[PDB]
Amino acid sequence: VYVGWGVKNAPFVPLPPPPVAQEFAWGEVETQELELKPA
Amino acid sequence: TTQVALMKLYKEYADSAFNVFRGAGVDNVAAFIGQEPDTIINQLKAYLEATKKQKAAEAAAAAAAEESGEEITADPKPHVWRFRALGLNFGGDSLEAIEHDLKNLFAFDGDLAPGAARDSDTSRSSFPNGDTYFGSYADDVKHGPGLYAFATGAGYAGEYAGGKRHGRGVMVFPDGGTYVGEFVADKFEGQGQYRYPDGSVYTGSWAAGQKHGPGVYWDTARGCLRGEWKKGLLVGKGTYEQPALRFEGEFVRGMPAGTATYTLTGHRTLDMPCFAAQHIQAEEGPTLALPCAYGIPPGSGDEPQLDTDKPPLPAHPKYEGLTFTAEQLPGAAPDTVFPPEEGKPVPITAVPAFSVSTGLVA
Repeated sequence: VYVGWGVKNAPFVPLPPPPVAQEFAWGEVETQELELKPA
Repeated sequence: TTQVALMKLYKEYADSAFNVFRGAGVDNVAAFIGQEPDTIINQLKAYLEATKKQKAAEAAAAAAAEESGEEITADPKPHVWRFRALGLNFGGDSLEAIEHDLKNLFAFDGDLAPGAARDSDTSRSSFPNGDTYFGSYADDVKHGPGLYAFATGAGYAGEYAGGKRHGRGVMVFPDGGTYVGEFVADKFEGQGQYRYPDGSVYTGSWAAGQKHGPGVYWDTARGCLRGEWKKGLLVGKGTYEQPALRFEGEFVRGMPAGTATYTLTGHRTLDMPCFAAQHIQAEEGPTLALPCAYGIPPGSGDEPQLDTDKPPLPAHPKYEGLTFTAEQLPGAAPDTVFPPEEGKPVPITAVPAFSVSTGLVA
């Protein structure tokens, strides 16, 4: 038989604040025309 | 003068920086970047959708062609031929003695001046890998308003300087996220709103492509997280607010640690009869504050990834090394309403409110 409050006798950790997402990688870099030949 | 270049019979694809612009119906590029950001974002998303659909169709056609018949032997993209009647004089010894200008005259479609840097104000620019640009040039680089397609689906519309991004702009990335705000070089800087593909939104400060400074994050659990973030992670005193609770304390390397404080109110029994009569007419709600403290493994988080005899940081699904300690009584803190009033404008759609007078509205 079980008689008591429904609480477990284990160490309790309050859940930490939820994780933040991550941005996009940097395979999006502006391809640039090659600069003038200086003299 | 030895050579005269007197034509260019070029070819243009139906998806570039000169067709996202044309669909808008605005007068010029300064009127394309000057729209309200929502329509800019929608048009760039439509361009991304078009690119993805075209890639899928091309792959299917290639597989079918391999299955039976012969090779495609033809450009599958949609192309319309165009002709610039330009005439320029170049002085040299042979065709390879002006290579720069020649290949310059290959791609930049503006006001070509032999032996001079580009200065066109309505120029187009193709590129090797396939990405295209529409906008202004100055001193051989991009400078001013511009629209820019990455040929992978991504896209940018906004200001350019130094040949790169600078000033205010809007970007759409291939995954689905978007960004609206200021830019330095090719990465975020200053203030901006980033919207992630899952649904979360971050409306705050940025430094060199990472979250940095005062920040307000609004995750997918409809909770508000505020702090002073540093190099993509939250460090120092941070606050997390949920319709019934408010937790504030130190974070190190994105995970809680050190002396913290929980404050929350019993919302389950706000309508049940009180156990004491004097609580019936009192003004203090049923809110309690626990001065607790988290704990982290004694090696983890103490090293700022100086790349190991260091335990790993606890992960999301199950946190391995987090401890927790509360050895004092609660202190009966005052009431807390959910919308924090810091970061009051809520970017997320469905966010319920709370108060002692009225419980969870939604």
